[PDB]
Amino acid sequence: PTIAHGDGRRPSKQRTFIVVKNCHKHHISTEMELSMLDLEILHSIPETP
Amino acid sequence: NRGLYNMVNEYSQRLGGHPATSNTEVQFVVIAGTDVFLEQPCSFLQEAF
Repeated sequence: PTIAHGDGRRPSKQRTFIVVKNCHKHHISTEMELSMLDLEILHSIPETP
Repeated sequence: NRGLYNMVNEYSQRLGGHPATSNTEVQFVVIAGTDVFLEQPCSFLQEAF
């Protein structure tokens, strides 16, 4: 909005700001390890206590 | 030199008898500025501090 002024000045008309905001992108990654001996037992079936 | 009830009127009645530029880098006198708001008590009672 704008104030109407009585003193002679250069009057700003109906202004309108169009400001956009672009998103960010955060990509996080840790790195875990697993032994192959802990997978060759995971992908078998046991018949022993 | 005029009346005390006239020289308190002419003080606050937007005289701008001895004004200065507000934000100008080099000080100037204003060209009949109604945009700025200022009052000079050193022009009324005529004493520098």
